[PDB]
Amino acid sequence: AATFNPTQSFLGFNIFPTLTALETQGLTRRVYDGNVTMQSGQRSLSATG
Amino acid sequence: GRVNVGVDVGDAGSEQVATLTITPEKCDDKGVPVTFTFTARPGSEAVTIEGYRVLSDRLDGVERADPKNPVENAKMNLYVPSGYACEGLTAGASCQGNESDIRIANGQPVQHQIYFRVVDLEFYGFSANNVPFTRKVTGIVS
Amino acid sequence: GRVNVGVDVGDAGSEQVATLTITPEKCDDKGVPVTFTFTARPGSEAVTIEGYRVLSDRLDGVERADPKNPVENAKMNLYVPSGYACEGLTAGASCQGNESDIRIANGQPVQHQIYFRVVDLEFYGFSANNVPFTRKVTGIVS
Amino acid sequence: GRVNVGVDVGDAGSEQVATLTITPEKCDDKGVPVTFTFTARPGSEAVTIEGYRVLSDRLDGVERADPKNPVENAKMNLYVPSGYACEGLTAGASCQGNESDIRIANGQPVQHQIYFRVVDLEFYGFSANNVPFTRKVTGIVS
Amino acid sequence: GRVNVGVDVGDAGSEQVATLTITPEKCDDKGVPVTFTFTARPGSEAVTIEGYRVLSDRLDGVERADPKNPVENAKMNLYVPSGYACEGLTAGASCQGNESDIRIANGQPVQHQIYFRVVDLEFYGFSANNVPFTRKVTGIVS
Amino acid sequence: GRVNVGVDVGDAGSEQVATLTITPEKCDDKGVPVTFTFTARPGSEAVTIEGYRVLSDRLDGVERADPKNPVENAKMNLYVPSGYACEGLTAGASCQGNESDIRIANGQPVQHQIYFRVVDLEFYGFSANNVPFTRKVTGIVS
Repeated sequence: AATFNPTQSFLGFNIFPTLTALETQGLTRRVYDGNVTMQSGQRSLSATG
Repeated sequence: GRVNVGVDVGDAGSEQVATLTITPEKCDDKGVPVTFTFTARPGSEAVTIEGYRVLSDRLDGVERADPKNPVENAKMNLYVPSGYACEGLTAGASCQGNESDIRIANGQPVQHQIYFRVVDLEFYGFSANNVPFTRKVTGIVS
Repeated sequence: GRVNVGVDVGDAGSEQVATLTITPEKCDDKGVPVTFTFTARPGSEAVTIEGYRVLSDRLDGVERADPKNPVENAKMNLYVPSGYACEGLTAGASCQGNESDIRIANGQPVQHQIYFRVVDLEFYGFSANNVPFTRKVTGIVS
Repeated sequence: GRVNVGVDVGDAGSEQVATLTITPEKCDDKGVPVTFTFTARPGSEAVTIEGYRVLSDRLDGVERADPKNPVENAKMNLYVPSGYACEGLTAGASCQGNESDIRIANGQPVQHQIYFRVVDLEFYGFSANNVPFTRKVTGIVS
Repeated sequence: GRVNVGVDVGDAGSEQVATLTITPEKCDDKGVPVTFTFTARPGSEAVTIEGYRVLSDRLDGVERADPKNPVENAKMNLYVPSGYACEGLTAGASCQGNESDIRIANGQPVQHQIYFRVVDLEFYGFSANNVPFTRKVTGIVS
Repeated sequence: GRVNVGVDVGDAGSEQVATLTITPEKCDDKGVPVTFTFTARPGSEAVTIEGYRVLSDRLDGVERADPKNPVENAKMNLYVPSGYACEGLTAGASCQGNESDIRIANGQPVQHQIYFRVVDLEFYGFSANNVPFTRKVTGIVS
């Protein structure tokens, strides 16, 4: 975005810089180990309240 | 870019009165500055006046000047606003030039005094783009 | 980075009047400072003036100066604002330079007085980036 | 950490006038302090001035000083603010340094008077980190 | 715990003027206190000054003191605030020290007058933890 | 329980001036109290002063006292507040001691005048727990 002004004139050179830098990492683990003991011809249970 | 500034001299009340062989005493027995106004024309840049050079000095008609070596002055920091008009203009400033409201008008008047014979001044300075400027004000009396 | 400051000296009322062989008595029988104004040009840095050196002293035309050893002064702490304009600017401060509103304008005028013959001063100091500065004000009278 | 304080001396009105062989009587027949101003430069620490040492005394040009044993003074408790600017700053205090609004500016001016020949002072003290400080104000007149 | 208090003496207007062989009469024919200011440095405790000892008295240069038996005074109850700053601080009090707002600043100034030759005082007292304190103010004139 | 009260004597303006062999007349021809301030130290109890005993009287250096039988006074009912600070404290009272806001501070100053040579007083009284109290104010002049 450059402009020109024919009515004024700046003194010298100015640069006015600005820097920005960012880095990031993440790591989520979530583990489950479930046992159940059961029988061969096991049926469901109907309680359900 | 153009520079166009005009000046109103107003050289009255500039000579000291002494030709009174009479007196303000009982009965003729016992008791025997110029304001320069600079204004910028419409469409002109801003300019700052730094000094003046006296190119011609004539007391009663004698050129006591030596134009090879004028009498320079460097005692002026006088700002002449641009010669535009807008909304955000302060008292002694100039418009940016891109207000979308800006007109070309006469600049704000700025004054200077030189207490002083007819001399021919020449003010100098630089514009808002830093280029040299000269303005002759020939003819001022006493 | 650039420094650009101008000065309006105004050396009127600087010489003491004594050439009166006449008198303010009955009938000619019995009874036989300069204001420097510094202003920073648009686009300039701020600067602080520390003192001045008299590079040329001439009473009635005699160079009584010895330019090998000028007369230094080191008794000034005078701040000349930057020469910009913004919204948060106080009375005697300078803009930061990143206001997104900032313009280039003439700085606030700051004055100094030296009660004093034509002498050629040279003010010195340092800018806002701490670099040496010199400004010649040659030509001041009495 | 740096200390940078400047002083405006202001030597006028410091010598008593007595060279009047004439008089304020009928007709020449019968009747035969310096304000130091300390201000801290932008980016400087705060400092407290404890006293001064006269390193060179010269009345009409005679070194009546004996620089082996200067004339110490230890009767000053003068605080020079840091030389920053913020929102919560009181009259005679210094910014903490972590305001997220803080700028580098000129500190508040603090004055001292010594009613006094050209002497060469040297103020001393300690900064906000308690380190010794010296500041020469050479050249003061009468 | 540390104690650090500084004093501004200001010993002007302390000697009575009598060396006038002339007079305020027709024509030379017929008619032939110091303010101590104590302030506490940042980070210091509060302290109360109880009195002073004159360790050295010299009128025109003669040690009329007998330092074996100084001249004690025990007629002072002067409180020097801590040297911090907070929100609930009253006029002549000290901060508790745990305000979560507390800074280290210069304490409130408290003054004392001794109408008095160069003497070398030494104030004494106790801090806010009730420990002895001494502060030499050597060099005061007349 | 502890009692700790301090006193500022201020014995200036206490001697009548009569050594004027000269006069306030035409030309040397024809015409040939101390304010005790008691304040309680932080953490102290309240105390009431009942009177004083003059343990040593010395006019120009002669012990005209007879310390076997001092000169007792019993005409004082002077209350010295506790030396704490709270919210409900009135002008001349003491805090209860269980305000949950209470601090240790300097008590309110209470004054007494004895228009009076160097005498050595000793005030006495009882604390808020009704125990005897003594406080020597040795050294007061005229």
